[PDB]
Amino acid sequence: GAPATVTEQGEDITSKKDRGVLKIVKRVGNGEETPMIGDKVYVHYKGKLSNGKKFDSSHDRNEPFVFSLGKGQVIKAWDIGVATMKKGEICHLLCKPEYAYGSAGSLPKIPSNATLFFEIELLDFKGE
Ligand code: NA
Ligand code: NA
Repeated sequence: GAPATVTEQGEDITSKKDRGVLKIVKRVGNGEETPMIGDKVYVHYKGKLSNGKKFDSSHDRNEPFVFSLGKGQVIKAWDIGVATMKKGEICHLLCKPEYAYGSAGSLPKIPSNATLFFEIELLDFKGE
């Protein structure tokens, strides 16, 4: 399925080249511009654990998730991954725990040392 495919066929987008964040572009976005550090970014996403369970979805809440890029307001894999996306793009990210919630995990559903899969859509980005 999709998590196996990004694990085996994804692009390492880390600056360390440590396979910690793998990406596949699923829907090509618009133009060539990617967001800037500090921009307000608006995303839709769904997250799955390596056991197949869905742990989160913004679609199910009928509102996007909004954060300031490159500020550590989200897991490192998202600050790195969303910074590579074009407006309108949909991608898959496969995130090792060192770029996600590490040994602590995140209650109630993310265990310690969890590799996470996300589908992310970059809806928009704007500077303040
Ligand atoms: Na595929
Ligand atoms: Na891109």
